[PDB]
Amino acid sequence: GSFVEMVDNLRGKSGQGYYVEMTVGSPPQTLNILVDTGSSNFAVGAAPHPFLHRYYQRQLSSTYRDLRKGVYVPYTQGKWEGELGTDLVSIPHGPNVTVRANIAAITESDKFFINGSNWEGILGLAYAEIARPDDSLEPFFDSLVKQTHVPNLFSLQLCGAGFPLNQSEVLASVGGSMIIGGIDHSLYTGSLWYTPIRREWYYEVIIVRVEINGQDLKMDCKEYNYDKSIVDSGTTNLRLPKKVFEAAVKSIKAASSTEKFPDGFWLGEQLVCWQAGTTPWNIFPVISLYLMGEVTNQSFRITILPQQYLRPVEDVATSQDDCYKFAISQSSTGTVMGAVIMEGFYVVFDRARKRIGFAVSACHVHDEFRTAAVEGPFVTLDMEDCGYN
Amino acid sequence: GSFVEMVDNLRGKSGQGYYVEMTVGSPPQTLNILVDTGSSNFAVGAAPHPFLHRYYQRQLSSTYRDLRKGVYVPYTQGKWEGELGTDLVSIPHGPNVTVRANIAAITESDKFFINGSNWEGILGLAYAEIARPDDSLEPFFDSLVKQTHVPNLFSLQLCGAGFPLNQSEVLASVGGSMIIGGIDHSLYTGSLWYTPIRREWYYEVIIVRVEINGQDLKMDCKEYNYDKSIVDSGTTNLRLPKKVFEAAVKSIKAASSTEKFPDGFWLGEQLVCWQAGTTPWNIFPVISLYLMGEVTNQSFRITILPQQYLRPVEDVATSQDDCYKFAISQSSTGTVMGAVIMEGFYVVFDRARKRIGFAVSACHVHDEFRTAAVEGPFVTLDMEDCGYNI
Ligand SMILES: COc1cccc(-c2cccc([C@]3(C)CC(=O)N(C)C(N)=N3)c2)c1
Ligand SMILES: COc1cccc(-c2cccc([C@]3(C)CC(=O)N(C)C(N)=N3)c2)c1
Repeated sequence: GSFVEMVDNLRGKSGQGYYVEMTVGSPPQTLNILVDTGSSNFAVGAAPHPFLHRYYQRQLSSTYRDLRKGVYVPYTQGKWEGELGTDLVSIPHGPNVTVRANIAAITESDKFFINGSNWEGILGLAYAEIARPDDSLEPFFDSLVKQTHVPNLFSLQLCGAGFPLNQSEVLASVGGSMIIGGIDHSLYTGSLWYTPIRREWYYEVIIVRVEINGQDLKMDCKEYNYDKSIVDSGTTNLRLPKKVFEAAVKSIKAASSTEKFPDGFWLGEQLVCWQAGTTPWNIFPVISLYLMGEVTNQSFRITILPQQYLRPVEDVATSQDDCYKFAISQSSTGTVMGAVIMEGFYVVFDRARKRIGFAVSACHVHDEFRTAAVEGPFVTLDMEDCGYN
Repeated sequence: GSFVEMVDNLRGKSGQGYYVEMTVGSPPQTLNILVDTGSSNFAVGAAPHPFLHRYYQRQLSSTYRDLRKGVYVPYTQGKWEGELGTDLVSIPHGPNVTVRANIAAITESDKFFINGSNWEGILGLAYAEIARPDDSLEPFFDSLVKQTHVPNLFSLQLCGAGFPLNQSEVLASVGGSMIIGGIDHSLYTGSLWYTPIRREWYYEVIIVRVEINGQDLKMDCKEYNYDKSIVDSGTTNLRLPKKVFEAAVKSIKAASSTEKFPDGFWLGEQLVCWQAGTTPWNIFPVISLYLMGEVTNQSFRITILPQQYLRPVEDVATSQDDCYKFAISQSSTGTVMGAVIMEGFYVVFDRARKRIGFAVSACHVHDEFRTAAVEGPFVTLDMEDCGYNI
């Protein structure tokens, strides 16, 4: 019920990613690696890059094995490309094991590495179905479970500070915990509620109802999951399908109407600032996402505060004002429950029982009047119909 | 053909430079001078060097004037040092005028002069902003325009042979034309299309779209001009910013995938050879660069063939094979539309109207199936956003 060695093993923030220390090769080469539930490749910088101060040097590892195969991962105006191989991998603040795992050695990239993120690679924690070049490239977690006795589960506690962390602060601050092979009860309060993993590719889930300050968004529930809904620690925002996004922004604007904000704010592009300590949290609504339960015709809900969906950012003038960006944005690839949502909760990726658990996080940001919540059950019918085909 | 006295006044090739004959001093001293749109100094060898068979002898010129100032010019590879002065300068196959111009007399150099290039100096045709030591040293063309009635424009037709030229052939062959003060209609076909000169320092332009065999490279257009894009007759290759180069090479490899080439070829280091006459031009893609037009929201494109981007080179075994080097390479200083690109086109440097014109060259190398092209217009929005800002 406690995994002391793994508690507080994460660093980072929602805007740039949460990462864990890993070692690759013999002798071990230490790297900081993005914890990414939204992808399935273990890919590390393996050549000089202006944003990297270290990278994987294959020629210095006696245990390096060349798979003699390339891998190309393009995004919309950007990419990563590399060379496949295998090597011995360990997680210093993880299970006391060493695994032989696939590694994509990144040789070229465009708009991939982030200046000041402090990470040099990515740990794709999702399933083989979405691994590149194809599903035959076993993901890291699959190798870890196959080669050791580590239980087939991991849990994430991502801790948003609630205020901007400068360069030195973010390197010194504890950003959360990745518990590998278990659940640590000190990381959450209340009960854990589980939603089924719909299909094993991304960590896909089904949203059955959406509320803004208890008011039903009242859309056909298939809209909420068009074309899928996923839990992604590697996405900053809560991202919503176009139609859902438009309806949600209209409702959030209506609820917060006592103050008017420029359109650039609602586009997640420009910041909004208030005098130190005067952020008007109470004018912004809570957002409730109802998820399919494990029991027939039953759902539960997770409730998010503006302390989660308003992302703290430093002002251009580095003033004493408290500034934020709107961390809800449009998607054309379905709902994405990103880092800003995960920061409210302790999230259990129970691969063994094909389900994801949510509980209120012991590190979520709130105020004296409202708290994030995980509650249930609720009677909900035809929930399978909310899934898109 | 309105400028017969200037037509065919160039010699040289893309690998070593195109040069024009000039005279300096009184009595005139003849020198061959690199035509360089990528720099702004008129600099000539003025002391013995192993690769020079002649140089400027200031002590023999009655019109020489010493400016009593030194100049130090380092490049990526190579550098030179000189002594500044002025003298009377003429272009025998040029306008029939004589002008007093600044001259940097090169007294010391390292990896600057090229063995067998046949040129003894450089004619920097770009703007004062990039002149050395600073912008107060008036460039040659500025002096020419100020002192005479020559219109503020020049045009270049660089003629690539399409095959290697030995030492004897390169000296006897016509390498192209530099028309000073005008546009000669015999040097091009079709229409001239103009792109704005973004800023007067280098001949800076803005590329708004890139295609490989009609397939959009699909990069943010700012990437194509990061940190600038220039037209440089003094650069051999088409040079592209790192990310653009990586994307272009991947696409060129994919288009030419029926034949595999070693990594050294794509690095522009090693040659590739085919049996005489069998170069598989058709497997290589055409490359289109769209440039900002003179009209709002309008662009045009220039299309080049592998006959431009594959530079003919003599085989190591001087065999009968047709050999080439890949003449596209990476840059950390922005896009450079070098000589191999300019060989496809007649290029008008319209300084008076702050614009550069392109038209299909009457001397471009092609095959029976494809030709280089200059076409337009194309509707293109937010082109100003393609320009880079520090
Ligand atoms: C909160 O997590 C992040 C914050 C900023 C950037 C990234 C990030 C950077 C580069 C690649 C990824 C990626 C592999 C690809 C991607 O687009 N997503 C959404 C993802 N989950 N992982 C993330 C993660
Ligand atoms: C096609 O033009 C050339 C081919 C080979 C070499 C040169 C050349 C040699 C020495 C200096 C220059 C220079 C003055 C400096 C430079 O690096 N570039 C790119 C330039 N435009 N002119 C060119 C020109």
